[PDB]
Amino acid sequence: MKRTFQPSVLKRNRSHGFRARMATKNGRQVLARRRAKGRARLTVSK
Amino acid sequence: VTGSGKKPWRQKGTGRARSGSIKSPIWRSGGVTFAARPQDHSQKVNKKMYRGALKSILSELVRQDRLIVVEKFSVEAPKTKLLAQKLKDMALEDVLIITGELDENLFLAARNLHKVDVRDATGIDPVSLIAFDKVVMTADAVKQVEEMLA
Amino acid sequence: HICVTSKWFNIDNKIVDHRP
Amino acid sequence: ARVKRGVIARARHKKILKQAKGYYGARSRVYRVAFQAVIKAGQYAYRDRRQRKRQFRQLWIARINAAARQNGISYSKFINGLKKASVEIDRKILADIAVFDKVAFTALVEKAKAALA
RNA sequence: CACGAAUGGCGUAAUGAUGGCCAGGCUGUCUCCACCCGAGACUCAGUGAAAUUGAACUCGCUGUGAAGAUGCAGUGUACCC
RNA sequence: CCUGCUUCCAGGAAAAGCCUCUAAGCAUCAGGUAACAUCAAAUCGUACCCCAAACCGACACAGGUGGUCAGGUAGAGAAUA
RNA sequence: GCACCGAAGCUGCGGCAGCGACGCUUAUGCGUUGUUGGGUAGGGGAGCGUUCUGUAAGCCUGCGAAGGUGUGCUGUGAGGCAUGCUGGAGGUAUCAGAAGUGCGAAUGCUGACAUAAGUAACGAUAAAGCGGGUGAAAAGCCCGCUCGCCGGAAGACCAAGGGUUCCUGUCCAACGUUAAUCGGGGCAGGGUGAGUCGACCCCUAAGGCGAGGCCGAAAGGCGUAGUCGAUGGGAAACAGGUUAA
RNA sequence: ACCGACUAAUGUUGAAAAAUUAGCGGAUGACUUGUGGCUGGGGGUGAAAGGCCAAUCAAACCGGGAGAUAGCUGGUUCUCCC
RNA sequence: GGUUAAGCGACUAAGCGUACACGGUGGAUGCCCUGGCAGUCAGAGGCGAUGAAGGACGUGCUAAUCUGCGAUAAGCGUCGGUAAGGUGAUAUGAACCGUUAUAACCGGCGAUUUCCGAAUGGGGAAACCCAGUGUGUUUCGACACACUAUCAUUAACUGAAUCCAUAGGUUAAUGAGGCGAACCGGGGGAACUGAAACAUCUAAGUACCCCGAGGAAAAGAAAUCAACCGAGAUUCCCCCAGUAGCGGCGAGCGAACGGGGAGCAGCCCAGAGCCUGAAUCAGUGUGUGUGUUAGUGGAAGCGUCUGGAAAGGCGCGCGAUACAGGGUGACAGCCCCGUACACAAAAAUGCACAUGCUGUGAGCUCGAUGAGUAGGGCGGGACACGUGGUAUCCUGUCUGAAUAUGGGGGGACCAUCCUCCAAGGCUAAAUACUCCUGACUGACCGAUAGUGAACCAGUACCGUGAGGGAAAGGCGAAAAGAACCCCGGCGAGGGGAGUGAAAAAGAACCUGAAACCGUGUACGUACAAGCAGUGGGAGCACGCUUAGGCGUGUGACUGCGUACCUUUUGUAUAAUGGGUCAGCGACUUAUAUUCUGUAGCAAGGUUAACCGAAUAGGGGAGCCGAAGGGAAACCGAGUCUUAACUGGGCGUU
Ligand SMILES: N[C@@H](Cc1c[nH]c2ccccc12)C(=O)O
Ligand SMILES: N[C@@H](Cc1c[nH]c2ccccc12)C(=O)O
Ligand SMILES: [Mg+2]
Ligand SMILES: [Mg+2]
Ligand SMILES: [Mg+2]
Ligand SMILES: [Mg+2]
Ligand SMILES: [Mg+2]
Ligand SMILES: [Mg+2]
Ligand SMILES: [Mg+2]
Ligand SMILES: [Mg+2]
Ligand SMILES: [Mg+2]
Ligand SMILES: [Mg+2]
Ligand SMILES: [Mg+2]
Ligand SMILES: [Mg+2]
Ligand SMILES: [Mg+2]
Ligand SMILES: [Mg+2]
Ligand SMILES: [Mg+2]
Ligand SMILES: [Mg+2]
Ligand SMILES: [Mg+2]
Ligand SMILES: [Mg+2]
Ligand SMILES: [Mg+2]
Ligand SMILES: [Mg+2]
Ligand SMILES: [Mg+2]
Ligand SMILES: [Mg+2]
Ligand SMILES: [Mg+2]
Ligand SMILES: [Mg+2]
Ligand SMILES: [Mg+2]
Ligand SMILES: [Mg+2]
Ligand SMILES: [Mg+2]
Ligand SMILES: [Mg+2]
Ligand SMILES: [Mg+2]
Ligand SMILES: [Mg+2]
Ligand SMILES: [Mg+2]
Ligand SMILES: [Mg+2]
Ligand SMILES: [Mg+2]
Ligand SMILES: [Mg+2]
Ligand SMILES: [Mg+2]
Ligand SMILES: [Mg+2]
Ligand SMILES: [Mg+2]
Ligand SMILES: [Mg+2]
Ligand SMILES: [Mg+2]
Ligand SMILES: [Mg+2]
Ligand SMILES: [Mg+2]
Ligand SMILES: [Mg+2]
Ligand SMILES: [Mg+2]
Ligand SMILES: [Mg+2]
Ligand SMILES: [Mg+2]
Ligand SMILES: [Mg+2]
Ligand SMILES: [Mg+2]
Ligand SMILES: [Mg+2]
Ligand SMILES: [Mg+2]
Ligand SMILES: [Mg+2]
Ligand SMILES: [Mg+2]
Ligand SMILES: [Mg+2]
Ligand SMILES: [Mg+2]
Repeated sequence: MKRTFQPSVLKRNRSHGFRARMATKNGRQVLARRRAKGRARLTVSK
Repeated sequence: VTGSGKKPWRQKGTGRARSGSIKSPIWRSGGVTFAARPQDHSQKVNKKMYRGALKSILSELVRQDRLIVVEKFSVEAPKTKLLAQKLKDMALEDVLIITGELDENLFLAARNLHKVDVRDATGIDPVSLIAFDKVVMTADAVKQVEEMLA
Repeated sequence: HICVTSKWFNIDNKIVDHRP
Repeated sequence: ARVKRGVIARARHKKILKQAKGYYGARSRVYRVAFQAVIKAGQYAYRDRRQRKRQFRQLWIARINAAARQNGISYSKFINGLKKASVEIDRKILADIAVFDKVAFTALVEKAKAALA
């Protein structure tokens, strides 16, 4: 049957990508936390 | 401990023990039920009890003549070997040597002799009196101590 | 091994109501 | 001061398994099982130290009895004799003599019969 | 006992994988099950799981007993796998 | 062909490219039109799977996955053999 | 009515401990001696051992430390001492001092290993047979001849998504629910050629962002000019050949 | 074709965390479908079932207050003496 | 002796059990520590449009990854320092480079510094698409480079409705923007919970969101306290005291006066005249000193024994202002690196002073003295203080003075007295904190511990995402990491050989426990029924002993005999929990208070902070006790009760 993950990069980037993340005070805090955590992929982009 | 506060798995349903926080002392990594903190072990010791002890200590050092009091004690130059010899001649290895006013050379010698230390009159502490096999003390220091203890 | 993924359900499921 | 533990632990454990040597299966392999086996063995012993003195007395009394009957007299009468046989006291085990020295026994039976006359 | 008029009453052609009842046909649904063809089950070869599990040298009966006993009492039966 | 034609009500995107019109502006100029000649057209994608063993399903999983093409005999048929 | 059996009760022999008294003798301990010593909740008393500080520049230790495994002895016990083997570098009396100080249970936590068991199962009942190659080995790979199955697909081209799975050599440990010489598996090398296909690009829908601006305790909200956004509009190549790809 | 899910059997450590087979309903419409957009948690959306909002729903998920509180259940580790 | 008969009778083990021996599995224990943990003392407290934090892509003789670096790409220049060896790591090899000064390495200052990211020329699905304008070509097209965001301030030029004037528009100069551990001030601000329920109250102005700043922040120079004596800004510490008070007078909350300490500091504006740039502050250049960022010198041990190896034992010397520490084939003052100690800076810098330049005002005379404020009404909020008899403070709302003969406060309120001067500001120290730099310390951990991370870990993995988040350390002294031979499929794996102290240290490598699985031997086991042991007990095998019913192993037969925990009136229970092993896993810590023990001293005992020659000594602020009774005034070995006690209550030993 049709399951929950129906991949699509356009939507991926638009919803979770760097710039999207960057477009909101909290989206930025998202990055900030991940940087402080020393994460290797801030936001799974190209 | 470092982890989120998410419940690891459902209260009821899984065949599993209850489980609440992944930081639980019962669980593996992360725990310690009564983790210690930096702490202060300093005790009080009454004024009159401290003095009371020094007296019992001196008044026992004589009774084993481990206290040999002398008019003046000092070495002629800042050289350990000198002091080593004085002690040799005085028949001594392990010694406290409480000087009257304390001088440069007597201190720099003995800094490197291990079983021997040299203190001024105020520097007298209880463990040391007992620590060394013999306490020397100049007759000049004796009078200082005489009063310090009343 | 690599070998390390357990997503154990919920009981399993079917039946039971055991008269009330 | 953190305490390693666990060197003293296997000391305690092996101390028990050793006592379990000989027991069947888990009773001699598996501590948790052994510690029980080891205890109950102890329990029976403490009991059976008292039983031992019971079991042997009735062992003795059993064979005292046949020998008495063998010399034509029940155990009942026979102990009563020796009792009445001008005081005189003598263990029921020591009536050992019933197996190893049958004349001595018969001899004891007579002495007993006499008091009963 | 205890319908009732737009928390609608009474009717109604047509429609309904809607509820109840009947009949013809039909038949292995049944009387009552037989045979057959295929896939497993069985044997050999290869690979190789699972839940459960205080420990096991893990029988029947009548009785006892935290009151429904493989494990207690009594007794019957039973070569080992 | 057909974004046609007929008919009906529920009345059926936008903007640019394209054509034309001129304003400010340029009037020999510049531009505009045509013929011929010539030069430019960069950069990035291009393998392979794609109703599946290559994607979503933890698996070389009887499931889910939009578009395109469509032969013969019988047949109304993209049914069915 | 007299026997006798019968209990961890009574007695006898040896032993321990508390409280008594009496005698030996009092920084007490003996000898008697009378007596007391089931025990959950729980109160009191006394201890073993572990880690770490001092004592310790001492002491033990390559002529073998710790740990592991046996053995003997010893204590009322927690234990201790000794030593064989293993081990191959540390260990620490004594008296004090301080606690991450003792585990069988918590459907406790982590790891390892059992069990059922060499049992179920090996994923569509479209189906295989033989010959010949290769090979250590062929039911499964290669070639061939039959046989069977799909054929609005189980053929063919893509988008989306994947991201080297493509092709060629090489290997078969692990992956393949079996074997495997074979593979979408390992290793190495190769392979994607555009004015015209597509993206970029021009154009905008939904909608997003939004200089100023209006609004809001702060964060921010809405929106004009604009500026972005294809699922739609916008110039142009066809038939054939060739690469292992 | 495509979209549905009325019956049955199978399956229930499945081939499958919701399917297979045989039958069944709709099939020019309140139809069905690809791409993309908007709606956010006492809030959304709902031809209405408390349905759905990522295998989660009478208040989603992630982190935090946080060691919430638990007059309840469980467990609670060496020895000897009174 | 044969035949027959009756009686009794071992050796069997498909398999199983126990014991022991040798293994497998597995990774506990111990030993180890370039990793962690908690601190002390100092340094530093910021980075950023001169493009940060953080990334993408590159970069080598180089396929990957790490580090470094940026198309000048493990690097370039220069100044110092050092130098015999170097070209970062996994990581050999290649090709090189250097040895007395341009090898490398360390430090100071420079240079280069792709793309994304505040990202700033526009856009955008981050690391990409596209421009306007300027420049740029003895092959002056198209590409390459530079600049062009927004806001603020200032200036200039422009300039509507509207003529003036504004708004609007272009340019320009400056500054801002983003990131970052805590400490700090400010705007907002929960609920669980506690009250054994719950509204008031609590948790608590906490958690959290937000804004802002500094090296510290804030606070601060009395419209303050006191009580008729006096003190003299703010801040912090110890007292005062769990007192006075607040309080569904519940739960709880909880001061001040005064005292002892740390540190101490005071100034401007509300203004004009003269004199004028005179004090001072910051920004800045120089100088100097002093710290910093590389460095230099740095004492003294040999003999022998055991051993694979000496640092160990034993002997005899030697240095010590150096016996801190690390390393080296086992434990080294004298082998190495250091340590004490003494020295050193070409350059750049922190800090002090000294000045130069800029900006700034000093000084005397005479003035001035903070109104939509104080106060009030309404509503809230703050003060320990819940509206209470509630002073005081703040203000959303409506009001609204006096002005030195004036005004504030002294906890309702009034008088008198006393005391202070609101409605403008600045101000150092004692105080807080540690992303980070340096050095040092620990009755802190030692691989299930300690950071989640001793390891290429915020990784692999899981999730659309926020976000969650592992496992995994040890051959040896030295790789001397096993040439060569044999079985095998030019396999896997193994046996020899060889290295080594050890190969039983062989890389699946120190130690190598336990569950669990085998091979070997002894004994038992195929007529027997159950917690599997225990008391008895033959036989067998083995040792003994000189026998002597003895040790060890097994255990026919036999008496008795229903595991453990928990929970219960009571459990074999067919009631709970446990498949097994190993490791971990639960009464702690701080501060108050009271009792016991013990110690000191004694009608006295003891200090807190703080000073400090730093466990001493100083400091008696203070706390407890020596007197009680009464609500209290007050009285006092008594006092309270009452007019008063023959009394009575609490006290006097
Ligand atoms: N059979 C289930 C009981 C059950 C009934 N309904 C369910 C729904 C979901 C999960 C479990 C169940 C069990 O073993 O416990
Ligand atoms: N109780 C019924 C039906 C049932 C099955 N599963 C259930 C789960 C929940 C409630 C009911 C059920 C039965 O067991 O036969
Ligand atoms: Mg939580
Ligand atoms: Mg921890
Ligand atoms: Mg003191
Ligand atoms: Mg008896
Ligand atoms: Mg109604
Ligand atoms: Mg219908
Ligand atoms: Mg088989
Ligand atoms: Mg029965
Ligand atoms: Mg192609
Ligand atoms: Mg397959
Ligand atoms: Mg599939
Ligand atoms: Mg068909
Ligand atoms: Mg008892
Ligand atoms: Mg130890
Ligand atoms: Mg355990
Ligand atoms: Mg227990
Ligand atoms: Mg379980
Ligand atoms: Mg079976
Ligand atoms: Mg079967
Ligand atoms: Mg089968
Ligand atoms: Mg691949
Ligand atoms: Mg291929
Ligand atoms: Mg295989
Ligand atoms: Mg491949
Ligand atoms: Mg557009
Ligand atoms: Mg704006
Ligand atoms: Mg908007
Ligand atoms: Mg398109
Ligand atoms: Mg139809
Ligand atoms: Mg759902
Ligand atoms: Mg809790
Ligand atoms: Mg709380
Ligand atoms: Mg056999
Ligand atoms: Mg055996
Ligand atoms: Mg840009
Ligand atoms: Mg931009
Ligand atoms: Mg409550
Ligand atoms: Mg005065
Ligand atoms: Mg040097
Ligand atoms: Mg030296
Ligand atoms: Mg004033
Ligand atoms: Mg201020
Ligand atoms: Mg760890
Ligand atoms: Mg270990
Ligand atoms: Mg090993
Ligand atoms: Mg038999
Ligand atoms: Mg049986
Ligand atoms: Mg029986
Ligand atoms: Mg009950
Ligand atoms: Mg009870
Ligand atoms: Mg019982
Ligand atoms: Mg049972
Ligand atoms: Mg039970």
